[PDB]
Amino acid sequence: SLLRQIPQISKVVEIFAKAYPEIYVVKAAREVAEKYRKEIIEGARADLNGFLEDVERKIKSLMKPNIKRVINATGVVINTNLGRAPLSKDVINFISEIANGYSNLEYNLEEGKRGSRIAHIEKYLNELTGAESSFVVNNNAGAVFLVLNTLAEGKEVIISRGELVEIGGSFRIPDIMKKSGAILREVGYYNKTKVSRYEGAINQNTALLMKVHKSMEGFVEEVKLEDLVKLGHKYGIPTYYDAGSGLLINLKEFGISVDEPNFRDCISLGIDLVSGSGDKLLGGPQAGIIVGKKNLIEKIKKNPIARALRIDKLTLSGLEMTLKLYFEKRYEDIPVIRMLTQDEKALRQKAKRLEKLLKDIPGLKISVIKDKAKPGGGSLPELELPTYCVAIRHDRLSSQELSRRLRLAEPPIVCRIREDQLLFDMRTVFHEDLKTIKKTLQELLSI
Amino acid sequence: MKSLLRQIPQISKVVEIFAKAYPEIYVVKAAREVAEKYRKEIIEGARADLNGFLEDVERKIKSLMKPNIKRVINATGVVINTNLGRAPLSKDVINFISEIANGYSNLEYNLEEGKRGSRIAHIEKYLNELTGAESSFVVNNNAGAVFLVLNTLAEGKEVIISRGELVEIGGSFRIPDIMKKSGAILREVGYYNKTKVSRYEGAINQNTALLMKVHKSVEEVKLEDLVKLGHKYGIPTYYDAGSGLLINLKEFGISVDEPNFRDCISLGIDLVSGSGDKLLGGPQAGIIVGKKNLIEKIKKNPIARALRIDKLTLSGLEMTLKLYFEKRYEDIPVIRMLTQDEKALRQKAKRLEKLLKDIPGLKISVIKDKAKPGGGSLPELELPTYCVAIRHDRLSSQELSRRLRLAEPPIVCRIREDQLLFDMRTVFHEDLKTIKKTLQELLSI
Repeated sequence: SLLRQIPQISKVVEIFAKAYPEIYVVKAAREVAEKYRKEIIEGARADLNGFLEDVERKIKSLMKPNIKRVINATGVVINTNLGRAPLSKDVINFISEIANGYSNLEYNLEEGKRGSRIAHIEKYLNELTGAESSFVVNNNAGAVFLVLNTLAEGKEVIISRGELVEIGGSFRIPDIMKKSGAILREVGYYNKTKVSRYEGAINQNTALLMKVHKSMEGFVEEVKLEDLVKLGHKYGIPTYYDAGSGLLINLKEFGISVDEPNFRDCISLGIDLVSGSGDKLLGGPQAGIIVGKKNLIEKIKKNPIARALRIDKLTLSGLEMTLKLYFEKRYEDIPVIRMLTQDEKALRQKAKRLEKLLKDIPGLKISVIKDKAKPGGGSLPELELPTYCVAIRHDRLSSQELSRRLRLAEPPIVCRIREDQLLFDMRTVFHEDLKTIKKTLQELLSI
Repeated sequence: MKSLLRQIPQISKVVEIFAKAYPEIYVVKAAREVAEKYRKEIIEGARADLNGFLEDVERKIKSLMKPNIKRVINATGVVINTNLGRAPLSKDVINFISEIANGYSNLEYNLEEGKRGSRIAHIEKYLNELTGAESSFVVNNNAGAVFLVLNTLAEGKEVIISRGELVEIGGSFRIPDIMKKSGAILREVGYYNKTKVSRYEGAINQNTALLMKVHKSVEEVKLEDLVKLGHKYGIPTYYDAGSGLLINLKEFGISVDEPNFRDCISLGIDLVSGSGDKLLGGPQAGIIVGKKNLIEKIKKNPIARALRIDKLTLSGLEMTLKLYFEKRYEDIPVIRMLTQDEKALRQKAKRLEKLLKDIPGLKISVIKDKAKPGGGSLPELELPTYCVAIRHDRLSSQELSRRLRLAEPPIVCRIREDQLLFDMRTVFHEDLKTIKKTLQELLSI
């Protein structure tokens, strides 16, 4: 007699007339009905009062989109979980304009006939990298696959074994390379690699000489790209470097001195092909960018799989604007550049601005700390930049529970934990959000 | 020739000629681009003259400073127009995408668990809901879908298929090229027009991984017979329907034969795939729905990562899928444009013809015409529309539309017996002012 007591859908329809829409009601009822069937199936529940209540909560949740914006307090500029680079509204205004109606995407308005959509971008990339040609695909994972599968299907690619390991590519890249159609001839060891070891692997099947970007142990011997180019010329073998960061120009120009491959220097070094991610250090939309020797790029363009990796209108549109800014050197308009160029002093400032807003909250130990951080994500761990974070602690509540409620808030707030203290990194935080932090913080703690 | 080549001015001189005129950088880019073109044309001896030069360099600048991708006014009446970008997006969608695009988000993060999550999670549940399939996945495009399904289920194994599905001019042999490149071993059956069920079974052996059918624009076999057989021997069936059509069409008062996901899954096909941005009026997408163990397999193939969808198309996919659920079809540009009533079309044609009567030398007529608005994708589709025909005494339409496409904004329209035809179907009323404006702009000068 207990399970039959679960009310008919039609009856819950009655309950919510103009209360909510019928269709969203029925979706909520069914979902709960299934759950509440199952609770009593395992005999876990003796109660049918919560039927009505939780239905409503579904309805309450079914009517807000699954994707939602979020407040990043992690200080990781490139946050893979939080969607990597965000976009200036300039870019987003361009994208929206094109997206809203028909366009010249695959049309050539001069000739009055069809055209490639990479025409729109190509010349920018060429300009900035100094590469003979360029092509853009869905993402850099696609790029790699496309480069190998195009140049070396059935033929060998020589690469060091150290570039088959990764926790940040989660072996997704190696696994693609292994699935690319090419025969990888691995050389050297994890830490051990000499140029000769490469040359020693050169043969009648050799198609390509490949280097990938590395991300720790005591020592690692590795080879200067110059030796690879040298080698590749010597034996008539194209050289490919997956940079992956997508870093367009040298960093030194923004006041950051690090060792990082940028397209322009890699091409000027003599690599035949370089490929990178559009949405990491380029701060653009998701893309795989490839630049280099024309004959190569040309071959790749003609691989049919390249139709399976063809970028959508939006990412293209967005990527043109992104590129137009880079040419006009408007780096302040490129979110990821803006945040990384943020000054040490201006960061202390923002942390203190918040700290003042939180003394009026009970049970709270607010502290402000200077920390060296890695805002590149697990992608670019070589990148160390100082930041001021806002550390907090609550007596009654653990950070593990505190943050659990922060992320469960509207809006949600995401921040790193250190030793049962909630750190807010100011690097990733728009001044806008600060009020909404205090607001949402005290609201939770208020009940 | 080298005296004539030496006449080429150095870049620093061209920088002098445009001072505050234009930004230094855009002058130099335009000077380099042009200097190369001029060197080469002297080298092939095509040019004896340097006079057209500076004016040309300026034209570059004026063009280098504007985006290459620009909005275009579509009067072709082709709703799915592969040159004009296919399905446009409603502003409801665009605003969502734009909101997310602007800052950080819960894309790959599960806010509940406080750990990383698959971005498909967001969209999966609407997809299953609408189609009725056990699970669903989404990749870059339908091309990418096809490849992935094959490379996943049939790498090194045999896919059965009719030879008839190796010969397309509208897929430009691009599709069978992908399938060939997929890593699967296709086993073709029957002939171009010749296909019997037994011929499909006789091709089943210990290496058969999959039976597959693709959507045909002749004597073939119904799918019913294919699932029946697939089931018999334990062989998944996969149907690339490709239009990306979400539900039966009959609900919009259009009665055609066209595969939709929901009906194809109800028919028991094990997997069905389709283009997000064709009849679904969504963003570019490869949509895969069907049996769980299959989509599970597929999700786990490492190539799927290279085929992964970006943020914007994902977030635009959610908004679109939301509207579909709420049957807010009027907010899906493709559906809206295709459901547009005969009467409501004539009205728009008149509103424009009113606006153009004040312009001289213009023969303005309004006509009803039946058209093929599905694009070369869906040719079986004939629908009535009202167009605005025009003519100008001194100007041929070949020249007139040439001048239209070259306008800002550009305007693209189909020609009929030296009449420029503006099909209302693909025109947004916001354009009407800019049509009039740019029309007289050409003719007055």
